[PDB]
Amino acid sequence: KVRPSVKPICEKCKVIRRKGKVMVICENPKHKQKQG
Amino acid sequence: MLLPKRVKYRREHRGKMRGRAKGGTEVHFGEFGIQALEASWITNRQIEAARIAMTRYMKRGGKVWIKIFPSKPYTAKPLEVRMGSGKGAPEGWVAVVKPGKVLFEISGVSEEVAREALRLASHKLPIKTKFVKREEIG
Amino acid sequence: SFDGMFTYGMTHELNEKIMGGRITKIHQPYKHDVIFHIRAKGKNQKLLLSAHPSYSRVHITAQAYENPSEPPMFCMLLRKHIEGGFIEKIEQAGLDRIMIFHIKSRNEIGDETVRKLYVEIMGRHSNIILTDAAENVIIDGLKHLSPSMNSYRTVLPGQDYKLPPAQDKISPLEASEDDILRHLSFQEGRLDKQIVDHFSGVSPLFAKEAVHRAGLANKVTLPKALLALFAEVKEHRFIPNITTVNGKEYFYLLELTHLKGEARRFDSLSELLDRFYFGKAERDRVKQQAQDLERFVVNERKKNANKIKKLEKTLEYSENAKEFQLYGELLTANLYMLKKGDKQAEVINYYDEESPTITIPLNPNKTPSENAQAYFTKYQKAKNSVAVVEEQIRLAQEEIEYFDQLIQQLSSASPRDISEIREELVEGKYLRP
Amino acid sequence: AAAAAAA
RNA sequence: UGGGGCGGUCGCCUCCUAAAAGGUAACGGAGGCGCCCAAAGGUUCCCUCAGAAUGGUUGGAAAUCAUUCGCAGAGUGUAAA
RNA sequence: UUGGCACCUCGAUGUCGGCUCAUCGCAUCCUGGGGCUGUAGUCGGUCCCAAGGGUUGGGCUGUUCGCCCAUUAAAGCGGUA
RNA sequence: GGGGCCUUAGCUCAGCUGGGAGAGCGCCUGCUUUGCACGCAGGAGGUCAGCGGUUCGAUCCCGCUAGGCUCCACCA
Repeated sequence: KVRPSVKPICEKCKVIRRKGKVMVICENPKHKQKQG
Repeated sequence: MLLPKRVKYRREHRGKMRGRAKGGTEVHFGEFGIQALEASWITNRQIEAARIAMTRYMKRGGKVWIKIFPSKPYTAKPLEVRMGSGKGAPEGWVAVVKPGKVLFEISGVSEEVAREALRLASHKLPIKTKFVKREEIG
Repeated sequence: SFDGMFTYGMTHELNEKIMGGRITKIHQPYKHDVIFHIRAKGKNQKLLLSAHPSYSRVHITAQAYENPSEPPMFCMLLRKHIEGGFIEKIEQAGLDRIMIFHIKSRNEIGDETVRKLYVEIMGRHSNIILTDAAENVIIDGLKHLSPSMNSYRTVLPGQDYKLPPAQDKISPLEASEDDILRHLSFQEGRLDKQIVDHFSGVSPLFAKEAVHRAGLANKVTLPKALLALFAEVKEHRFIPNITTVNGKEYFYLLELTHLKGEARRFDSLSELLDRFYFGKAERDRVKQQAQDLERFVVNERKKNANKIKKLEKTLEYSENAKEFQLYGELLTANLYMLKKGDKQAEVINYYDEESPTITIPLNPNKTPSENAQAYFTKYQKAKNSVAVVEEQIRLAQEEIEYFDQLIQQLSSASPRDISEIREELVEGKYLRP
Repeated sequence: AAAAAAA
């Protein structure tokens, strides 16, 4: 999901900054968030 | 939903919002509160939305002190008419809020419950907000 | 009740009491009751013309019908057209329940034009219609009827009168000692109903009284009774009384030999209709409660008995779902055995062979564990049903005991006992305050 | 109006 | 006259807008006046208002009367300062 | 789009709908490549990257629009007085 | 675009400015009626169009829905 409010949904979510873009990766694929 | 049931005049000037808060700057009823950082008119609909958003998440706890009151009315001319020909009818009520003013006051709950309730209130308000607490020098 | 014979006696009494006279005041205090203030010879009279759906009557009342409210438009047209005039004669249209009032009323412009006021007492088809007695068009009616609703005999202002339908009978009075029997044709025993639908204007009460005066009903032990009762009706030999057996009342102009219990002898029909009845109200209350309450209690008892039988059906479905849980637990390890029914699947060793006996439906299915899990859920619902349906059976027998008691207490007793039963019920339960 | 009907 | 029309207004007085002299606009926001009083005018001599409580018989929250607390919460013909 | 103002034109800036010819931007209708799906497969839903190409014949009404008939991979929104 | 009142029993629709949803018509049950489809009582319907706030109870108070019927929109 692409939203400008990338936030950790659960405790397993990890905030990363690939390619100058704030992203959240997680073991659950529904929690994958990107902005920009 | 808050409005005065009687006013001296139904149409008033819009005023100016220069300077800091004249009063209501320090938290002195509850333990935690919201301090305003920017100045804009706060509609009583927004006040009601923030109050329900705090009260729902604080289903068990103390009461909410609403430090602001929408005493100033604003007039709204009807749509699709020419300019002038008299001032329009009053539509709603707003509260003139200056930076530094305390908006809502909470006591009788935990720290994180109060912080999350104030965050949920602040996401309904049109101004930048911050978390403040009582200081005891004193 | 009510009938052409009682109508004939009423016309005779009104001809005896109010002949000529002057109608000083016309009042309509209720929706169906019309009061005529007749100033006849001697003192004043109060004639009542009632067109109630169940309590319609014509008699000279004596009590004060209070609350004179703002009069409706039929009463105003009656005061415009009838007041100030005289009554010529009161006669009956044959033997049917039709009352004809001949009003010699002066018109409002000064001249005289006779008016005919028609009073029909047919229960729920009762009406009061005034005509101008020359063209016989309806000036006004007490109940206004449309060309669609009650298409025959339309009652509108200005429309021509149509006159009530013919019942296709013979005149019962001064008929013949032979005509009366050459047409009833008794074959299998519908005697009272044959008298009702073969004679003009006769109530079933007079038929049931006549079949008791005949004694043993035969070919000749019946027409002499009818001629004897018609001779009692004629020559004006009426004996008005009130008779009842239990609570609900009856009235007639002749003494009743059948259906005994009370006598309450009267003098004239005016005091008879004044005493019975006013009009309903207590009699209409015990009419609206009596059979409806016991019907409701008996129907609810039948509901509760059917409920107990269908709860015992669920009590057998309990053991059926216990067998289903056994068969699901049989399936659960399964398919140890083949899918089909997974019957008798057990491990020979290192198994706790429950090996319960089971009835084997074919074993489902696409989702092999959720079928056994569905069986196990049905079992949990079954045991919760074992609790709740036993509670409902207990409540249903309590309700049947209370309703059988209510049937007993309605099937007669006291009056004062019924009063305090009402009191106790309303106490039982608080109940907004 | 503004009808182009020049003659 | 935020085109003209339709609506509304046209003279005088009071407040705000008016930015701590005066003045200052808009089809800006609020109201009144086209009078009244032979006295409510002039002079002289006296006095101080409205509301709360207590007590009172017809007085109950209030008709009329005594007391305190009363720098004006009254009145000043008519309306704002 | 409907509006607001009246800056340009009243010694003229022709105004709707159609026909002909087009061009441009994606906030993409299809086709192409993907993520998440409460995506079993077909068909789907939502959100990305993508303008290369194509995006219909009628009945009604001056009509744009709209409704209906029959198709289609789809019968996309707008700007260019 | 601007304003009004409702949206409640299969139907017509009350309910007074918050004190606990009802009348008429429809459908059944029982009584009664000699007879002409003329009478009586007793039952069910409603989340009061819908949604969450207030207070001890909300058709009533409030916003936004969703409708109906209101009563008009001077132009090129």
